[PDB]
Amino acid sequence: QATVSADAVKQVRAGGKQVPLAKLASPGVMLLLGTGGILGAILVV
Amino acid sequence: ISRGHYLAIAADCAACHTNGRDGQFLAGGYAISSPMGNIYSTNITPSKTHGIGNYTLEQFSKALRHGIRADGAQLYPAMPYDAYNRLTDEDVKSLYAYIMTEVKPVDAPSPKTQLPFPFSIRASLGIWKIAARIEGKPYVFDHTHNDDWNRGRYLVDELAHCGECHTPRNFLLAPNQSAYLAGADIGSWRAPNITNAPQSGIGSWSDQDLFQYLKTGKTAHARAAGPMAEAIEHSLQYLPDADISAIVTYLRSVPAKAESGQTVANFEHAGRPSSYSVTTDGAALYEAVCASCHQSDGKGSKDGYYPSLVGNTTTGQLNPNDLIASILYGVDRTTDNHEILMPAFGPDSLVQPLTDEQIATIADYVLSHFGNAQATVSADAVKQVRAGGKQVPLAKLASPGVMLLLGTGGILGAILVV
Amino acid sequence: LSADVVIIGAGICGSLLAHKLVRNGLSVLLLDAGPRRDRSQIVENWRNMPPDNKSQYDYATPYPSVPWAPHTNYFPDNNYLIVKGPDRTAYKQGIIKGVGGTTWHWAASSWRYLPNDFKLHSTYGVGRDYAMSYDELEPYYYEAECEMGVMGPNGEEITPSAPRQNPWPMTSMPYGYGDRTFTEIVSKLGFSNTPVPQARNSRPYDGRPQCCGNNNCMPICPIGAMYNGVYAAIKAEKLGAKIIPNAVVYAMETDAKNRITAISFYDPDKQSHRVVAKTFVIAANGIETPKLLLLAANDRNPHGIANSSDLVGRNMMDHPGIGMSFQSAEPIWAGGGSVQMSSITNFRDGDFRSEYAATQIGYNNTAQNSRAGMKALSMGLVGKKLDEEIRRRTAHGVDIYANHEVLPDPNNRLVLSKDYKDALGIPHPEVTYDVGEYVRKSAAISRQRLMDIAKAMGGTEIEMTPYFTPNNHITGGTIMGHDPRDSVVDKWLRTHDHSNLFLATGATMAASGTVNSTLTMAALSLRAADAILNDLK
Amino acid sequence: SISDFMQLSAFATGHKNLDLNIGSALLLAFEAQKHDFSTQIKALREHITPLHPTLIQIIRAWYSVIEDETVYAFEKALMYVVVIPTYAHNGPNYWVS
Ligand SMILES: Cc1cc2nc3c(=O)[nH]c(=O)nc-3n(C[C@H](O)[C@H](O)[C@H](O)COP(=O)(O)OP(=O)(O)OC[C@H]3O[C@@H](n4cnc5c(N)ncnc54)[C@H](O)[C@@H]3O)c2cc1C
Ligand code: HEC
Ligand code: HEC
Ligand code: HEC
Ligand code: F3S
Repeated sequence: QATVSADAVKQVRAGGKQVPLAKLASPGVMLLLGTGGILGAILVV
Repeated sequence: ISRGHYLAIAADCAACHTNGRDGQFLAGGYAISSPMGNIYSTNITPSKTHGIGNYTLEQFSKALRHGIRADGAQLYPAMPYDAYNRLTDEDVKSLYAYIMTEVKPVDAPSPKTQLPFPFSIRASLGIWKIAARIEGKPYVFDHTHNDDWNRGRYLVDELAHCGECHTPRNFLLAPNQSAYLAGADIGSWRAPNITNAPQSGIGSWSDQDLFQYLKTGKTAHARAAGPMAEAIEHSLQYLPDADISAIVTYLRSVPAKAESGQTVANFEHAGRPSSYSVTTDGAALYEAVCASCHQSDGKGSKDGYYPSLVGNTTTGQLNPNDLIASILYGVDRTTDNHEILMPAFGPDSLVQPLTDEQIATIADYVLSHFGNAQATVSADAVKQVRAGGKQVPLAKLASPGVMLLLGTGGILGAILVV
Repeated sequence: LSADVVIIGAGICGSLLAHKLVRNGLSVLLLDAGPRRDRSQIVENWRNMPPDNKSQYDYATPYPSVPWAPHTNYFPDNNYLIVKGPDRTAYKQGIIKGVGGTTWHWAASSWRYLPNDFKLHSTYGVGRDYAMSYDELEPYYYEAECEMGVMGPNGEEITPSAPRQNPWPMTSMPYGYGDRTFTEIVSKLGFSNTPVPQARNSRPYDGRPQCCGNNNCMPICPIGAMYNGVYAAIKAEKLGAKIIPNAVVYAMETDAKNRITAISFYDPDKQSHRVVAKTFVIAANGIETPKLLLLAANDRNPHGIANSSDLVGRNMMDHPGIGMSFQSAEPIWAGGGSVQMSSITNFRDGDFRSEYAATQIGYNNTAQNSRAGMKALSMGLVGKKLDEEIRRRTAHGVDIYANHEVLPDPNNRLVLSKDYKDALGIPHPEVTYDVGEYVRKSAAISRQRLMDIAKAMGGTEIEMTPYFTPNNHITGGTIMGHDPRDSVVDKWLRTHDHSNLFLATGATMAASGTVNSTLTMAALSLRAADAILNDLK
Repeated sequence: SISDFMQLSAFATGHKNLDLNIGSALLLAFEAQKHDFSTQIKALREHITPLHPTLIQIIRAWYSVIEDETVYAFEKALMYVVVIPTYAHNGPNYWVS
């Protein structure tokens, strides 16, 4: 029942599937949280 | 014929309102590609339930020059309403006669614009329009320049909207009036600079060469392809010869706006004399596909049906973005019902489907031996073109991650209030 | 490996069936012996082919022969095809396996048969008439003509010819110089020379360019103006089906009801692969469909698949051809145009068909510079004398054929042979061919007419061939008929005993006719399109 | 030892212009077909200032590939490529080139 896809191996060579927290460490994922974060400041006004 | 007809001819108002040649003209369905998605153009025939048969003069004019549909919503800016805005209020009602009287009503639903992330809400365009300063005091006939020139600014800018494809865009996908008719890539293709710059525009083009390009689309140093093939065979060729002479006049007057690192005007860049040794070879893999119609020296045919690759404005550009579209999609014009065609050489091509790598080599050989040797094609400058060109910096917003992040970051400002 | 319908043979017939089927919904698989061959590679091969193989027409060298399931050759032979009989030379006809089928190389002359030719036995009492009549086939002619983008002499009334209820999609490209001169002099003689319908683009069509007289139209056309099977194969494969190259089919599995339900097919290295589908189609060739049906004799089927009348591999037909070659008096300048423009259609019908065979004189428009240059070289000339000789022999070269209509005589056969094997051990097929006194008398008359044409041009160095030459299109092999016990397939292209086997191939026809005839092959393949759909809907 | 192969015959008796180094690929191949090739080709330059009224041996280096004293001899009426109305009433008749 257990089978390996040709790309279940590329995950392992990379280090396994990325845990859902390391996604935060890429500048796009924070810059977006930046302006969205700032956009709440104007909502105060 | 009819004056109302003439304006739709000049305004090209049917290149967008009939899906393909076989459609019923002015019916809608031509899904023009766009970064935001595939907006579907809408029926314009005076149909009392589907088209604009219900439209009146003030309801028409709001649509044409301000991009507001009848019931209130905002028309997508796939319109050249920012080019149609300055159109005289006389011609706007002249179009109105043609659409209500001349064309024939057709009874059909028109597929609607299925857009992704917030670009799908129309009402925000009024926020966009004010950012783009598109209200512009409709055209008043100037007097310091003779009527030959005045019409030129009136055809290039308002009616034929040469800009809406040529002049580049800003971050907010709006006309970027600093470089006016200077050339931005248009999805797959790239409209070349058409200012008066001598070595970096069309200011070096011979006057009788420039008129001959616009009227037919065929000349020794340049053949019109892509969205000009769709513009020359649809609008320009029908313009009376007096009108093109206006466009020719104005094009000579536009101030030059230069380019990054050019040494000779695109149609003078002569090519090295070489050949191949009688796959994985720019000199062979060209001779085995391209040298039948052109020759092995790229000089083309002996009377002109096959253009000379030497001194060709699609080779001798520093940006090879056109020359990769010409290989990928071929060229297909129809002037006076004489269609000249070139087979597509793309993935789903039918004569010989080249590979994403192989096209570059032939694209890279032609540039090295015929085109701007400084200008080169990487193996993946072609995959961009097959995809539709580099993503403009606004379509990135239409992927759920890019908004969800803006969501929680947006909410996280609410707690900052407390 | 399974799908809703399996078709084997990615040629003109199999590809048209594939495209139609996928257009109507049912999924499809294509299996062809050859590889995916690209037109540019073939052109590069042809350009470097030595000018001896261009001087006398070789149509197989530029298509490199796969070693496992090769295609025929006739410049020094590979002996794939073995031919037996008094006129064995006539059946030395070449095919080109691979996706696109043999249609990769073909002058694209796509003719319509006369309405008599479908009622040949019922009209002249010779041969066997088809199962259906031309009126029952016309719509499929017009669909095939629209799909291949066929030219035509629309604005003209010519000669014995099919009644056209619908104009040809394009109109004939104007004649070169050779064709005008030929038609004028032969009009002077008493024969009518009328244009050949062809599958070229005289205006841009279908998304591929207009013919510009590359004149390489038999071996390979570099730009795609003419038609090849690979276009339909490409359209169908992109539409959603699947295609598998090198998939040589060698055995077919059935039950006692004799419905096909599986096939085992070699890949290049003898590994068996098995396929199951609702309905199976064999479209290999006029030669390779009877060979495959003979090869798959089963436990249920001792001597051949669908062989309930012992006719598969029997009744082999092909147009025997007499050649000619000379030098005209006034220049001909042969070469401008395509390879096959005109034809003398004057004889294609009449009251003689009960006595001998109807011919179709023509000539061949392929350029002479190659052969003429080689002839003037081997005449051992030198200098300006050599150059003048090259120009004269290339501005005067002439080439004429005279095909014939051969009858189906059951003594002809396709015994798959034993003396030769290949890298799969599958038999090399062998053909027994006899022409009959029918075409013997017809060919005497043809020799006279060809000599008369030669004299009319003032021909010098007239060198007729004495032996009948092939014409490369295979007719007969699985004859249609109403009665299941004297004919394999029925009026709907479904093998009688194998109620689930559809044979869309040129072996199905019951008359060789007088004209280059894969259009009927392609317009009977589109007949099996509706037979399959109605039976699987 | 190429300039004694390009220059061998003449301008007129052969291509007036160069082979365009298609003989610089011939010469390599004639090395293998004849070891003594580069030897005799020098000896046939002074003799025009026996040696092929019967010794046809050097015609093979002048026949060849076709090289019918040729991209061909008479290209102004025929193909191998030319424009779509290639037909123009046959052009000329024996006005060589
Ligand atoms: C010189 C020339 C002239 C022509 N002139 C004309 C003309 O005038 N008019 C016209 O209409 N047409 C003309 N034709 C075209 C010809 O009529 C068609 O191309 C032909 O009918 C279609 O054959 P095909 O290429 O489709 O065969 P294919 O589709 O290539 O057959 C391949 C099939 O063979 C099978 N196969 C191969 N080897 C084996 C094996 N050992 N055992 C079992 N199965 C095997 C494969 O599995 C596959 O199914 C001409 C062709 C040539 C070359
Ligand atoms: C492609 C650049 C177009 C040209 C040229 C013309 N039209 Fe257009 N039109 C186009 C699109 C993509 C849309 C819908 C987009 C949206 O934001 O909804 C429209 C819409 C109209 C309308 C609104 C009424 C309706 O669509 O039902 C009108 C009245 C209209 N278009 C008119 C019009 C005229 C008169 C043109 C010639 C001067 C013309 N358009 C050109 C795309 C394009
Ligand atoms: C005949 C079937 C062709 C083959 C094969 C190739 N090209 Fe072509 N090309 C052809 C025509 C008839 C035209 C122009 C049509 C007209 O109306 O003038 C072209 C055009 C080009 C161009 C651009 C010309 C222009 O845009 O002004 C380029 C850059 C070009 N062709 C290159 C090219 C390459 C790289 C080819 C092999 C992959 C090739 N062509 C083949 C005719 C034919
Ligand atoms: C988008 C639909 C355009 C419209 C509207 C106009 N032009 Fe254009 N132009 C466009 C393209 C896509 C191309 C060629 C693309 C390629 O890679 O080949 C062009 C080209 C020209 C040229 C030639 C420039 C050159 O090749 O150096 C000229 C002179 C030109 N276009 C003029 C022109 C005019 C006057 C227009 C208003 C009537 C006009 N174009 C509209 C894109 C589009
Ligand atoms: S090569 Fe093709 S271009 Fe026409 S003349 Fe021949 S069919």
